[PDB]
Amino acid sequence: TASIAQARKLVEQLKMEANIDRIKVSKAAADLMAYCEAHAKEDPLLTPVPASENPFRE
Amino acid sequence: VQLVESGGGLVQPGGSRKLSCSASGFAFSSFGMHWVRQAPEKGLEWVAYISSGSGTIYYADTVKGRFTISRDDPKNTLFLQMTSLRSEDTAMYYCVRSIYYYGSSPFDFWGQGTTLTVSGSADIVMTQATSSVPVTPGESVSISCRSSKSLLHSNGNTYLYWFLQRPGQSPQLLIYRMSNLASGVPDRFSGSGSGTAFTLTISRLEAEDVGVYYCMQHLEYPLTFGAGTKLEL
Amino acid sequence: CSPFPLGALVPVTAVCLCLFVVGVSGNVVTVMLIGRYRDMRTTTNLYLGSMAVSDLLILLGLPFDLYRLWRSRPWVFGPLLCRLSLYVGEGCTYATLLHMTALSVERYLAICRPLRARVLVTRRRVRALIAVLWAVALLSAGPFLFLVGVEQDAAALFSRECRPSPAQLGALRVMLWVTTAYFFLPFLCLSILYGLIGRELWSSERGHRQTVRVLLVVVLAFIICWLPFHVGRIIYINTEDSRMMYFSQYFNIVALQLFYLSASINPILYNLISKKYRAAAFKLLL
Amino acid sequence: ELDQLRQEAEQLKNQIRDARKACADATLSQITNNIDPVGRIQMRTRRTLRGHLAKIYAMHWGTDSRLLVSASQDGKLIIWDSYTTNKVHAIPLRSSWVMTCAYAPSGNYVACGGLDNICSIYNLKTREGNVRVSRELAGHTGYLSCCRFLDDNQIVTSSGDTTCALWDIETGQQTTTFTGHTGDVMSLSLAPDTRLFVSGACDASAKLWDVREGMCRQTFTGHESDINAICFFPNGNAFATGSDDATCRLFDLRADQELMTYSHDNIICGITSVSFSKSGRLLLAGYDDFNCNVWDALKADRAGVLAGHDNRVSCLGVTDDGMAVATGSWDSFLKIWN
Amino acid sequence: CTLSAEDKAAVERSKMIEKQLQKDKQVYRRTLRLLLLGADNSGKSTIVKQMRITSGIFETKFQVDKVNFHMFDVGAQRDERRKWIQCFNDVTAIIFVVDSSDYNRLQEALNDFKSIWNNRWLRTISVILFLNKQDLLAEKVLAGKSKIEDYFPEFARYTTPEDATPEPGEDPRVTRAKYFIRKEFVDISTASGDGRHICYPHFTCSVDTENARRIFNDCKDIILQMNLREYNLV
Ligand SMILES: Cc1cc(N(C)C(=O)[C@H]2CC[C@H](Oc3cccc(CO)c3)CC2)ccc1CN1CCN[C@@H](C)C1
Ligand SMILES: CC(C)CCC[C@@H](C)[C@H]1CC[C@H]2[C@@H]3CC=C4C[C@@H](O)CC[C@]4(C)[C@H]3CC[C@]12C
Repeated sequence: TASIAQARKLVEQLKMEANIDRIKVSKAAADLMAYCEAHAKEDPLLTPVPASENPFRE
Repeated sequence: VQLVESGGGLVQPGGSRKLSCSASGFAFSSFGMHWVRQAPEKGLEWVAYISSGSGTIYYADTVKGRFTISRDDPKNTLFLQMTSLRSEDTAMYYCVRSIYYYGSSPFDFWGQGTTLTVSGSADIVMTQATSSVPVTPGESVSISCRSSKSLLHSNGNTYLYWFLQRPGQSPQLLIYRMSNLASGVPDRFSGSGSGTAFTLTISRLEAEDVGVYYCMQHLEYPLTFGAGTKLEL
Repeated sequence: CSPFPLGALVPVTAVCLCLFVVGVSGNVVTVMLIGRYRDMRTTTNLYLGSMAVSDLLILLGLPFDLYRLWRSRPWVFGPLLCRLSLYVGEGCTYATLLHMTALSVERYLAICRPLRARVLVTRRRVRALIAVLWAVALLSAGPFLFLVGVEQDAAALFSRECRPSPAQLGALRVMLWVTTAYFFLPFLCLSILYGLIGRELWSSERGHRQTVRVLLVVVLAFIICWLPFHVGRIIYINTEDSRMMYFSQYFNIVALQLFYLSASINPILYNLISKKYRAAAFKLLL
Repeated sequence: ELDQLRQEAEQLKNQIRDARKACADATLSQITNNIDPVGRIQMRTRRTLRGHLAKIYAMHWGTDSRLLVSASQDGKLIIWDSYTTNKVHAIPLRSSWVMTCAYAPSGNYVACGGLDNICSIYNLKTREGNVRVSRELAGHTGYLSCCRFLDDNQIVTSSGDTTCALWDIETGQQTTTFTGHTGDVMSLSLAPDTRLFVSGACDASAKLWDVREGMCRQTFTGHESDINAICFFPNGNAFATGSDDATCRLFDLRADQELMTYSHDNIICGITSVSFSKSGRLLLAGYDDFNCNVWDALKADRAGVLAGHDNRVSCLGVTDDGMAVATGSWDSFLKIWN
Repeated sequence: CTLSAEDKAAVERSKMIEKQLQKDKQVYRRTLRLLLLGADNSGKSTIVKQMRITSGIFETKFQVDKVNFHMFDVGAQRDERRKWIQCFNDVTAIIFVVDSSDYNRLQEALNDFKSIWNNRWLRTISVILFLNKQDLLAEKVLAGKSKIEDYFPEFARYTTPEDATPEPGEDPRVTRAKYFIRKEFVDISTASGDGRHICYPHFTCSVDTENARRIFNDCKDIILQMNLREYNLV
C-alpha cells in the first residue's frame, strides 16, 4: 500500500538525519562571533561610511 | 539584425537628396539611429543622431540647417533628407543602431552604406598619432590615441570607443567605454588608458585583424571620430 | 456707524466667542487628523483640509471684525492692517466657496456615475485644481486689493472708520455685484448636482438614507448662511437713507453671525458625518 | 507494520532530540553577553522607485549592487539603475499574478513566476535588442513561491506542491525533484558555496538539502506557524527564518538545532522577509505592520527601525557589498535605505 | 546638469518607460477585478464558459455595458487556500459558486463560505454568492426523494417569509428550499461583516444568460458603496 511505502521512506529519512556528527553550540557561537567581528569592519550598513564613500548619497 | 540603405548616387551642386534605411530583425522603436559619413579614402565623420521615439535630434555644425533626419517607427525606416549638397558631401553613408543604458553597448551595428557623389573650437580633437603601422599575424600590437580633454566623467565611465573597418566592409565596434569588449569580438583585442590617453592591443594578430582602427569620444553630442590607423598584412 | 446698544450686542459678542471656539477646534482637529495620518489624506480629504485651513483663516478674522463692532468707528491699526483684514477675509471665503462647489462636482462625478462613466482622478490633478481655485479666489478679491480703505478725516481718538472714499464707492458697488455670482454659481452646482445624487441614492435604505439627509441639511445650511451674507452686502452698498442704514446694520449683524456660523459648521457637516474622519478622531483623541 | 514503523519514527525523533539536548550545552545569550551593543542605527530612505502600478512582491539584487529587479502583480518586471533612479528595463508578464523573481548573478538572465505554475526566464542581451521568453519551465503542480539561480544553466524553484525542483535551462526538464517537505514551501535561499540549500515551508519546518544528492540532510522544527522567509548566514553554516507567529529563529546547520530567538511583545504580526548584512550582525526582517526592524544578530536587541512605508513590507533585500537595503511593499512603492 | 551624453540618453529612455507605464496604468484601472471560486460539484466551469459566449491561473475577459471585467479562476492550486488567496487582494468582487442542488456536501460549502468571509485579508472585498444549479434543485425538491430536513434540522422550523416574492410559476416547496439556503448563507455573511463588505447572493442557473448583467449590477453597487465610504458621505 501507499502507507507502508510512506512509513518506510520516513523511517529511512529520520535515520539519515539522526546518525550524523554534530558539534556543540559553544563552537558555533564562537565561530559566528568571530565571523561577525572580523567582517564587522566591512559592513557599511552596520558601520556607516563617509558621504564621499556612499554611492547612494553623493 | 539587418540594415539596408539606399538613396546614394550622382547629385548636382545645390540639389537635395533622400537616403532611406530599412531595418529588420530588431526593434526599431527602442534603438537610437546615427547617420555617419566617410569621404572616399578618408575617415568616418558623424552626420546626425536621433533618439528613440523621435525624442532627441542632434546634428553637426557643418550640417546644421541643411540636413534633416526622421524615423518611421512602424515601417522601421530612417530618412535623411539633405539639401544644398556640394562637393564636400560626397561619401559613404552608414546608418548605425545604438542603445543607451547601464551595461548597454551603443554603436554595435552598422549598415552596409550608400555611396553619394556630388560633382575645432569646442569639439574634442581626437588625435591618432599612428597613421599606418604594418604588422604580421602572431605578433602583439598596440595603438594609442589621445584627446583634447580628459574624457573621464564624474560617473567613472571613460567614453572612448574603438572600431575596426576591415577592408571593404563597414566599421565594427571592438571596445566600448574604453575597456568593455564588444559581443562577438575576439579576446585578443583589449583596451586601456587614462582620461586623455588610450590604447588598443591585439594579442595575436590575424588576417581578420587588418584594417583601419578608429577611436571615438562620447561626451559631447558632436560625437567626434578619430583620424585612423591602418594595419597591413 | 452709531454703535449698537448693550442689548443684543453683548449676546452677539458671546455667540461670536462660542462660534469662534467651535470653529477653531473643529478646523484644527481636521487639519491635524489629515496631517498625522495617511489613509485620511485622500483627494476628498485634501479638499476638506483646504477648506479647514481656509475656515481657520476666516475665523481668525473674528477679533478684528468684532473690534469694529463692539468698538465704534475709531480705527488705529492703520490702512495696512485694515486692508489686510478685508483681503484675507474675502480671499478665504471665496476659496472655501470654490472648494465646496468643487467637492460637489467631484461627488456628482464619482457617485451619480459609479460605473456609468469613470473619470480617473489623480493626486496631481487635485493639487493643481486646489492651487488654481485658490488663485482664482485670491484674484477675485484683487479689486479689494486696490479698492478699499481710507481712514483720514481728536483726529486719532475719534477718527472715521475704515470706510471707502465717497466717489470710490462707485467702483466698490460694481464688485459687490460681481461677487453675487459667487453665491449663484455654487448654489446652482450644489442644488442641481446633489439633487441628481439624491435621486440615485433614493432610487435604490440603511445608509442610503443618512447620506441623502446629510446632503439636504448641507444644502439648507448653505442657503441659510450664504444668502444673508450677499443680501446684506448689497443692502449695505445701497445705504442712501438713515432707515436703510439702520436696516443694513442690524441685518448685517445677523449676516455676520450666520457667516461665521457657516465656518463653524462646515467641518461638522462635511467631515464629522464621515466614518473615516470620525474613526481617525476616535483614535488620535481617545 | 504501520504501527511498528510509526513507533520507529517516534524513537528516531526522540533520539534526535536527545542528541540535540546533549549538544545543547549553552546558549548564545550567555556567551554573547560580553559583546558591546551595536547601538541605535539611523537608516534613512536614500532612493525611491515609484513606477509601479500594484503590489511589489519579489526582488533580488544581482552580482552588482546597482541594478535592482522588482516584480509587481500588475504583471511587470522592472530592472532599475538604482544609483540613477532609471528604469533600465520594463517587461510585461503573461501572468499578472506574480510572486517570485530571481536575478542571475551574471545579469544575462532573469527569472520570475507566480500562480501561473510555470516559471518564466528571459534575457536582457538578445541579438534582437528586446526581452524575449528564454525558457518556460513547467511541471510544478502549484504556485511558484521562490526561485534562485545556481548558474546560467541551473535554476532552483520552490512551489506549493510540497515539492522543489532544480531545472536545466538548456533542456527545460526537471533535473532534480525533492518531495520531502510536508507543507507549502514559501521561500528559498542559496548557500555561498551553492553545494547545499535550505528551504522553509508552511508546516513550521525548514529543511536542508544537497543540490546533487538531493536528500534532506537536516530538519529544523522550532516555529509554531507558517514560515514566510528564509535566509542563510553569510558564512553559510547557519540561517534564520520567520513565521506568522511574530518571532524570528536563527539555527545553525553544524549543530542541527536552534541557536537564537529574536522577538518582542509589541510585534504581533507575521514576518515577510529576513536577510543579513555583510557582517551578519545586522538581521533585517520585514513585517506586516508597515514596518521593518533591524536587530543585533548576536545580542538580539532592537538596533534600528525602517518605518517609511504605507502598506505591507512584502520584500526586502541587501546588496552583495552591503552598501544599502531595498524594501518593496504592497503600495507599489520601492524604498532604498542605507 | 552634469549628466554625460550616455546618461541623458538613459534618462530619456527612463522617461519613455514612465510614459508607457502611465499608459498601462490607464488601461489597467478602467477594468474591474473578479476572483471566481467554487467546487467541482459546483457549476463553476459552465458558468465560466457561458460568460465567454497545468496553469494555476485562468483569466477571462468580458465586457458588460462598455466596462471591462477580469475573471480569475484557480483550478490547479492545491486545496490549501489561506496562502495563495493573499495575491487576490484589491479585487472588486469574489464570485463564490455554491451548488444549491447538492444537499450532502452543502455543509462543507457553507463552512468554506464561512472561512472566506472570516478571512482577515478579504475583509474589505465584496462577495457575490451564485447559488448555481437551480433547475436541478427545483426537481430534487419537487420529487421529494431528498429532504433538506434531515441534513438541516432547523429547516423544519424555518418558514417561507411573508415579505418574500416567489418566482412566477414556482411551487411553494422549491421557493422554501431556495430561501432556506439563501437565509443560511445570508446569516453567515452578516455575522462579522460590520458593514465593511456586503454580500450579494443571487439565484443563477447553468444556462441562465443574466450572469453578466447581475455581476455588473453587483460590481456597480460595490463601487457606489466604496465611493460613499471614500467621498465622506456615510
Ligand atoms: C458678514 C459680515 C458682516 C460685517 N458687518 C458687521 C458689517 O456691518 C458690514 C457687512 C457688509 C460689508 O460690506 C462690504 C463688503 C465688502 C467690502 C466692503 C468695503 O467697503 C464692504 C461691510 C461690513 C463684517 C464682516 C462680515 C464678513 N466679512 C468677512 C470678510 N469679507 C467681508 C466681505 C465679509
Ligand atoms: C502625500 C502627498 C501626496 C500629500 C501632499 C499634500 C498636498 C496635496 C496639499 C496638502 C495641504 C496643501 C496646501 C494647503 C493650503 C495651501 C494654501 C494656498 O494658498 C496655496 C496652496 C497650499 C499651500 C496647499 C498646497 C497643497 C498641499 C500641500
